[PDB]
Amino acid sequence: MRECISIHVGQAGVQIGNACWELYCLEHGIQPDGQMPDSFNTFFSETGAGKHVPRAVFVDLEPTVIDEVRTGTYRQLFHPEQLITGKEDAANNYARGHYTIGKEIIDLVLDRIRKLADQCTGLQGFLVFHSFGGGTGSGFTSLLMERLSVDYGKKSKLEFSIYPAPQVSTAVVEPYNSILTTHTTLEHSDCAFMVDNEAIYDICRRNLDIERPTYTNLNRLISQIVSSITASLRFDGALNVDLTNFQTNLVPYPRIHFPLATYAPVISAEKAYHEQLSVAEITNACFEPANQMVKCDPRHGKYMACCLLYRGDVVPKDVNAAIATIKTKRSIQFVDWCPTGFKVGINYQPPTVVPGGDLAKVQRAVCMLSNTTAIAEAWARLDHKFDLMYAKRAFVHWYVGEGMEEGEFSEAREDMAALEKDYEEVGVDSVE
Amino acid sequence: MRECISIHVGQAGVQIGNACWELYCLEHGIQPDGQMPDSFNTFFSETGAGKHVPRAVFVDLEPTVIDEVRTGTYRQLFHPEQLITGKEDAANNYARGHYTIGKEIIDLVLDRIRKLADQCTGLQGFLVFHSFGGGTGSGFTSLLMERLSVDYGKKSKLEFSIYPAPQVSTAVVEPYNSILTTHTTLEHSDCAFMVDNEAIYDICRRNLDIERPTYTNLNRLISQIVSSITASLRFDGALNVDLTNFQTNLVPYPRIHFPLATYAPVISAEKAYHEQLSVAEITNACFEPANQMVKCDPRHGKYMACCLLYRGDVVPKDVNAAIATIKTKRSIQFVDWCPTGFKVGINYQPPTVVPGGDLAKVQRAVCMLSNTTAIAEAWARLDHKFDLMYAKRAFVHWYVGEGMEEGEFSEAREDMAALEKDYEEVGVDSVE
Amino acid sequence: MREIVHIQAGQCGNQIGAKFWEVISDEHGIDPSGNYVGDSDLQLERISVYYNEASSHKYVPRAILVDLEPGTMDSVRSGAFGHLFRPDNFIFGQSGAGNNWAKGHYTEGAELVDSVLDVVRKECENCDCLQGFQLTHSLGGGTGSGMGTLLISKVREEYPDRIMNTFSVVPSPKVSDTVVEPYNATLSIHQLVENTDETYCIDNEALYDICFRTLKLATPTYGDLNHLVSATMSGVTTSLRFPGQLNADLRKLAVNMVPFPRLHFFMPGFAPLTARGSQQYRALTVPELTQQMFDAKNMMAACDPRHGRYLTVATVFRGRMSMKEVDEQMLAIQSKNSSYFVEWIPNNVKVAVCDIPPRGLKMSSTFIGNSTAIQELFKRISEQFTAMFRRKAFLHWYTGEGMDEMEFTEAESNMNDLVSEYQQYQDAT
Amino acid sequence: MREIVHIQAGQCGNQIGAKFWEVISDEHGIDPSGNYVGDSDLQLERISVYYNEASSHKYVPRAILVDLEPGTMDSVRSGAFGHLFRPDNFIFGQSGAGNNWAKGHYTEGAELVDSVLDVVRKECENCDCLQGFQLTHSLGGGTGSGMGTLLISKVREEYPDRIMNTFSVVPSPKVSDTVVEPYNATLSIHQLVENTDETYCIDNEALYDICFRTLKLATPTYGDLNHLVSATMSGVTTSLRFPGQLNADLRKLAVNMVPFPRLHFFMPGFAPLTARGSQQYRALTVPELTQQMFDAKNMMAACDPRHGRYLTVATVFRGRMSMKEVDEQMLAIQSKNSSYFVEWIPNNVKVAVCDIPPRGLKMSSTFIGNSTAIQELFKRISEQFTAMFRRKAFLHWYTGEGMDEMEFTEAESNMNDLVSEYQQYQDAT
Ligand SMILES: Nc1nc2c(ncn2[C@@H]2O[C@H](COP(=O)(O)OP(=O)(O)OP(=O)(O)O)[C@@H](O)[C@H]2O)c(=O)[nH]1
Ligand SMILES: Nc1nc2c(ncn2[C@@H]2O[C@H](COP(=O)(O)OP(=O)(O)OP(=O)(O)O)[C@@H](O)[C@H]2O)c(=O)[nH]1
Ligand SMILES: Nc1nc2c(ncn2[C@@H]2O[C@H](COP(=O)(O)OP(=O)(O)OP(=O)(O)O)[C@@H](O)[C@H]2O)c(=O)[nH]1
Ligand SMILES: Nc1nc2c(ncn2[C@@H]2O[C@H](COP(=O)(O)OP(=O)(O)OP(=O)(O)O)[C@@H](O)[C@H]2O)c(=O)[nH]1
Ligand SMILES: [Mg+2]
Ligand SMILES: [Mg+2]
Ligand SMILES: [Mg+2]
Ligand SMILES: [Mg+2]
Repeated sequence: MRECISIHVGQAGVQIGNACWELYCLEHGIQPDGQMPDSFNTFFSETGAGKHVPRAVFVDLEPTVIDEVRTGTYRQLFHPEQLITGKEDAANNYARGHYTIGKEIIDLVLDRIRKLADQCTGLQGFLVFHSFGGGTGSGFTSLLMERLSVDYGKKSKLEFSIYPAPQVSTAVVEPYNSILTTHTTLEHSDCAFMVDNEAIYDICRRNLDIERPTYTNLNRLISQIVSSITASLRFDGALNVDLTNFQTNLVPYPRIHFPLATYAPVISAEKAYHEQLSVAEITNACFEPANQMVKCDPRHGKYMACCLLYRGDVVPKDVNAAIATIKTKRSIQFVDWCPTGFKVGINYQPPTVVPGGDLAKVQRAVCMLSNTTAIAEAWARLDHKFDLMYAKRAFVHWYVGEGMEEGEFSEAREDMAALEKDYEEVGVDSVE
Repeated sequence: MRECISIHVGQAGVQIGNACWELYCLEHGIQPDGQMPDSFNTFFSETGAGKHVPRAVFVDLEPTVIDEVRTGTYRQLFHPEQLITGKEDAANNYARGHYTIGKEIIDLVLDRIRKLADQCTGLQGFLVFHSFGGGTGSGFTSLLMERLSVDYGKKSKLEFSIYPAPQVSTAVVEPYNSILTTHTTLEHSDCAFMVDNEAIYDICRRNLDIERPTYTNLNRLISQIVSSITASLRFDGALNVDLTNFQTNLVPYPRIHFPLATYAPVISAEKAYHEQLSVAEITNACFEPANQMVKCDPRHGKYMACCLLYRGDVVPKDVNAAIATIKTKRSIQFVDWCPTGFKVGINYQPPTVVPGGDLAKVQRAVCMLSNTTAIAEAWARLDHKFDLMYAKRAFVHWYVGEGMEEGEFSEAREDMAALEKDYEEVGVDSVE
Repeated sequence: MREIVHIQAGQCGNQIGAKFWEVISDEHGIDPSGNYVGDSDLQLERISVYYNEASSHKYVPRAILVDLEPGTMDSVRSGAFGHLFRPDNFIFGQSGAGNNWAKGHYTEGAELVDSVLDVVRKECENCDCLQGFQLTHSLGGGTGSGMGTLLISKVREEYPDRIMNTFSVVPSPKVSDTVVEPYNATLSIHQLVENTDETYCIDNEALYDICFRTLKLATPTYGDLNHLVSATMSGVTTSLRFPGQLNADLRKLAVNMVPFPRLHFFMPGFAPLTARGSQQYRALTVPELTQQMFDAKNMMAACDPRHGRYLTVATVFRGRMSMKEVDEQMLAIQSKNSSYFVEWIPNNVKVAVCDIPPRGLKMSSTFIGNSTAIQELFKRISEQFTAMFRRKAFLHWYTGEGMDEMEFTEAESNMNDLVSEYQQYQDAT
Repeated sequence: MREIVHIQAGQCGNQIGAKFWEVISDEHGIDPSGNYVGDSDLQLERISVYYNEASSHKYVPRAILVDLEPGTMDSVRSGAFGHLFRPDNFIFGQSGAGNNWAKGHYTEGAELVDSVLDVVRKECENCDCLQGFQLTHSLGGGTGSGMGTLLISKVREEYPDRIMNTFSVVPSPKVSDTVVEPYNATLSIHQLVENTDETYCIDNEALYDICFRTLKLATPTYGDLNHLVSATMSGVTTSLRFPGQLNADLRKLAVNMVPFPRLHFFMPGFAPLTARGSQQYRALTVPELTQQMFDAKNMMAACDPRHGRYLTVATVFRGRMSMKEVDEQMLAIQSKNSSYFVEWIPNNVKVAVCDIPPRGLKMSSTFIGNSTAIQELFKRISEQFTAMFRRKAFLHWYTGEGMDEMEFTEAESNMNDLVSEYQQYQDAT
């Protein structure tokens, strides 16, 4: 009745999806064999038997990760129809993944998407998971998003983009991939969620006391975020909320749709006690900049819009009191022309702890989605890097030989500057 | 409804807090695990479970003492959030603890303080426990008290300062630390309690017959003093009293707020019998200069103000009779311009003996807080020492290289002289 | 006779209607299975005005539940007191407007309006004599405002003679649950002043205030607020379903409370309100109820009447009492509040007394105040909208759903005209 | 009719009121649950003057308990004889003035004065005919003095016609429980002579003296003193709640005892006072009670009347007796004390007799003396204040709470004026 499909590009996308579907299975009490020893109708379809399968699509050019998924514990769960594999990865080259190699299987992915769509009736939207550094990520995301937006006129489209960290990088040509893919996705993405690895590293080390965190833990956190986002659809609440509500409440202007996510509470198992976890307490934890999942201090900007999804046993009266108190603060400042920048959603289902995980089970949790102007600053940094790596025309020859024009780089930089200018200009106050 | 928070600077502060929270747990029947197989609402917050945690903050630069606390019996009780540790101790150097090292964690301590304050509603005041000899003590006390007084305009602030003994010293540069920290705290401290180790040594040896007392026993005594001070808030009495009452009744002038504490009864367990412990008897015991916890004979000065807190089964009629008799005495002389220098408070809860301790349980106890002019003399001695150690400009180079000016020493000495002059001048009588 | 058809739009409207029909069934002693097992013939004599008796002596509520999302209807069908509903009544789409008034009034509403009007016409023909309609909805959600305005427009175009009641949850001044609610609130209010007979503005702010302070509850849930509003509505209509020494109906109230066709917005108030312990510490006196009804803290609309004047006041009493006592109360209160009423209306109190109490207590009172202070409320909303229209924030959603800026311009113009009229008539001597 | 509203400020006021309402309930045979199980219709005929009958024949005390700290109110709610109170009456803040009169009259009092006045007005409208107010508080604590002065000012500004009674525990000369009480005592006394009708100065010194010597008790607790003061108050008002061959009310006493508007400070005295063993060693004679009432050791104010003269004397008797006997007693005592009364007032004894004794005894007597010796008391306080104002000790607290030195100057000036007036009228021939 209300279905939403998933797409995973690149190794980051695939691992994030592993965590996400793991979490969803844990939620709806689903065995790795599609059995459950309605709720699940949104994400799981049901075969003739009592077995269920997830409406998921996995795509990559390197078959190693998909082979790992097939040989992983969640083997029997997936439908081997969707586990699309290529031959050679884009190799951190947007040109390969957007002009040369992605063409080989773009048709196959589109066909699988259409077949899944035809068997669904309450199609809500697309959850695209993909990094930015990897050429697979940028190239295939650009291609697939363009194709889908061409096909379906107006349907929800959500991305969970792994924004490259300011200093902690892994690749070398990350500015190029990021700039190209952002210039592309600026026109197609309904609403994209920036997430950085460095911020999650900081959060896990300081708050969860894990001195050496692995990618698994970051994937756990992002899966928690996604589950809390969709819990309003997947369950009932005193005040539910849909994705169209989000896009209506968080997009004052058609271009500015790049919020960031935050989650709470996050405390070690040994620290489950020693605090009562007030709704005001978790509110403060959310709004504390040390918990925001993108390396930007909101105190340098204004929250243009904020949304809070609570799950568990919550009461709107105290929630409203805490929010009103938050508004009374000074450093948390919004635009003058926006009188109220808060949307509230409540769900009765508390989150469930991941077995073998690192967090501790709680009775109330809150996810925050904030669209502010501080995030604008982040873009500038990347442009900075790009400019240097573009001043010497370094690494350009790979893309040139792959069928790309320098004018594309110039125009992408111009579009990034235009977006940053729009962000800053909206950040200003109104006359009279 | 009426909450008051604690801060502990330096090893002396930490050990004193160990004793204090031990005593409070013994009072409210609190297990080391926050269980109690309202009253406790003032000092203990309660988690979702039946577990309670103390609104305490521990700060030090040497992690050894905090590690001992963590490995001590009272491990599970505390919240590991507050056990703030540094790397290198101030090392009896006020400059290190006030300009160089204290900056590293002052923000963290302030953040913890603010978070604790926001979860409390009846915030009463701050109980700061810190010695003077240790550079950690002086430097961090100055810094933190300045920050808190800057933040909160008018709220109660109480210190329990371990004044350096006249002859029995442990460090060498104690005059410098004491002078600097006193010049600082003169403007911020609402009311500070002088306590000396030598006086407590004398009291324990002579009255409790303990020939070789350890620091533990002194900590027990000071914990008893603090518990008797707050028993009026933590319980009901025929005539209760609040901290604001104390500050109104003991501060004739804005600068003179340096009283000293005395406690009674103090008798060995083998001497529990052989005396009936009259209210007049314990009154005499309190007013006897051999029991005052600061090395100053009050017979060389005048009591400007006196306050008596009784706990246990007491009756105001005989209390008043004993006080009136005390007034009729000669050597106990007050200022001519003050007609009555007594405040009285009564609580129904008798003190409880510390298990494994040295004292004997009684049914009535009395704490005395006296603001007199004899204590003024003490300051002079320190100045004396300082002058000598400043005449040769000894040890100055450490502070100079740490970012301090000799003019600071000169101005601190001048301010100490000004305070002593004010004390002596108020000590005089009035014209006509 | 004089049957009243109940319509519910919006999620809040559906929850309020659920609790309200629960209250009604309890009052008439109707089990969740729909069979009457009561003991007073009074309930059965007028049961038809709200119920329909199907064969085998079953009773079904004459209610309609409308939304665009299946979650709320599924919840209603799940819990108890849901079986007695006619299962064909649950009209619902699949998307949910999503706080987009254009969607709830142009795209989605155009799909289910047909079924809604068909069921409405069926119910109309099923009853003997139609008295009027009472509507339950919100003003923030796109579903509520948009579809309620659409249905009101169509129904009024189909029945210019019937009386229309709306219980619109006006968004609170301080607390705002949405971000864009000023736009839809303005548009819906425009349509209401166009085609409505009376509007009972209610705010969650005032309800929270009353629940927390008067009832002494630190955790007020939506159930409590909905129960309060249900009690208010039942007290409003009980003068129809029961005898009384001085009875009133919707037509009488409409005539009494509306001096001029535009000014037809009220505020409700209920009494008594006692905690679980603070009940046997008070005498249940008509003076006590009267004085409880009149004070700032007990008004379900966040607007101090002291800042304005009462145009009209109506009062409905339940439980046995003497008329003379009530008359004395009214005269005394009008004497002491001589500065709180319009001068050009002498004797501006409309009294009515029933003879059945709200089960569990000895007496009760409901107050309906048509005052001038409410315009202040509107002012603030306009200002909000004003700011949010200066930058045209979030405008693109409505723009791409067919609406134009001229719509907002006209809506704000009409709202300002209404506020000006209210202020001017407050100043009338 | 003639209902009297009871207000309690300060911790001492609250304790006194607790014991006093205990005494009243015992007198009228009212259980802690609030239901009447007595056997004399006399109690029920005038029960309304102090109680209110809620439905199911429950009775609640018409009392108000006020403080700024939750400890005392929590204690009152804890112990028995606390249930019958209306739970909404317990108005209390969170800080407690802390012997700072400026706090109790400028900062904290300004926060709860609204609720206090609201409850007061509610009680006033609840009753039929208001006779007057009786206040209980201290003069040392900042809470008591400051908030009592504030409430008295506001109430007198709201009811210039009603009579006001205050039972102010004046600080003792020798024993002082505080350090700064002269300042607040002076300010509160200033406000009292401004806006009060009668003040019953009472000292813990005299009460301790009486309890220790007359009652032969070596351990007098606050409970005993409060019980004594409660008995005094009940004896004062019992001429209203019971018939008597010669009855009196508050208005009669006010007219009789106040020759000039400023001099309206009294001292009470109670009789008999017998130990547990020394009771059956004495005949209960009107002469015995009369002679017991008149002596230095039996005055609840620490001031020898021999040092001054009695301006007026009132006496209220309980239990059956013959008028002629009392008349003979009065004439004899006036004959022997011819030097102890003002000359320009012949027959300065105001007699009144009730017909119900104070539970457990056969007769009793209460004496109210308006004399001139009390000025001496005031003198001493001023001197104390004088010294404490010469050095301006502790002045900074009040200075930073908004008060100025001019306030203290004016207060001392007014007190000196009052003392001068008292001394001058003592010397009047
Ligand atoms: N959040 C998160 N990010 C990851 C994780 N693993 C890798 N990443 C990010 O994702 C990127 C991985 O590159 P891909 O997008 O998968 O590119 P590819 O699939 O290898 O294809 P080529 O670009 O041709 O190499 C890295 O730059 C990482 O920053 C992970 O476990 N969690
Ligand atoms: N009352 C009491 N005082 C103590 C006790 N232990 C130590 N002290 C005093 O406290 C001082 C301890 O120094 P601290 O203030 O802790 O200084 P620190 O933490 O070592 O940091 P540095 O100044 O850099 O060395 C000593 O000078 C003692 O006089 C104790 O157990 N009880
Ligand atoms: N008084 C009261 N108001 C409620 C309650 N529940 C929800 N509301 C209000 O009703 C509104 C709910 O939105 P709706 O009008 O139902 O809109 P919708 O049905 O969700 O459809 P969309 O507008 O597309 O989201 C919220 O803005 C709340 O302010 C309730 O229990 N009591
Ligand atoms: N006669 C009598 N007097 C009492 C009794 N208990 C307390 N008092 C007096 O009442 C005073 C109590 O102070 P309050 O006036 O209540 O002031 P508070 O409520 O404590 O508020 P703060 O002034 O801020 O401390 C004391 O000074 C006592 O002298 C009592 O039981 N009997
Ligand atoms: Mg690759
Ligand atoms: Mg150290
Ligand atoms: Mg909806
Ligand atoms: Mg007090």
